[PDB]
Amino acid sequence: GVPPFQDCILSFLGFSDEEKTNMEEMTEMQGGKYLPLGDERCTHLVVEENIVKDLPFEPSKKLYVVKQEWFWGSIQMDARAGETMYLYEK
Amino acid sequence: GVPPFQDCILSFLGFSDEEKTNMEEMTEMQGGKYLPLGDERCTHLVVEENIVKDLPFEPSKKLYVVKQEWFWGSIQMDARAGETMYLYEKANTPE
Repeated sequence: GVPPFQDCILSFLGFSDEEKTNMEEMTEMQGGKYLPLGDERCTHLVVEENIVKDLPFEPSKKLYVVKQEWFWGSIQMDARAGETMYLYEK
Repeated sequence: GVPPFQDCILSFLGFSDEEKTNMEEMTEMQGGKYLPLGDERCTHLVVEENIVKDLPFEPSKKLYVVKQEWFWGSIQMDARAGETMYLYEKANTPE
């Protein structure tokens, strides 16, 4: 079908380099792309909300800034989860 | 005299990529090296304490976890600033 991250360009904040590498590799497995934190091309920023209290750049209007659950939830469901149910706050 | 980051391997948490690459370039200009976040070989982790409130890994007993002002403070001082003076709020000093 449509892989979970088709046409998504992800980025990550709040993860160790080992964790981020794992999530980048999983992103590609699941049909998406990834770019560095703050890249204006990104469609999504996935945050470890237990670590992050603010963002180090001003998001574009298109950017979905989502809690980690959106990422692993999309993979579990084999479908892009609705971002609006998982927005990062504060 | 001695470069401010001589013998230091830095790493960064709480920065955009743009900021991180600027800091990496500056680290090398000031005589240090850098490695990825959480690498056991790092001597220092520089934290943007307004962006993060915890770390995504357990530091080694040797690691200096410092707030951002240690980095820029060192450059201004033209010397390696005190890692205890600029200790990150939720770190202890090395053991």
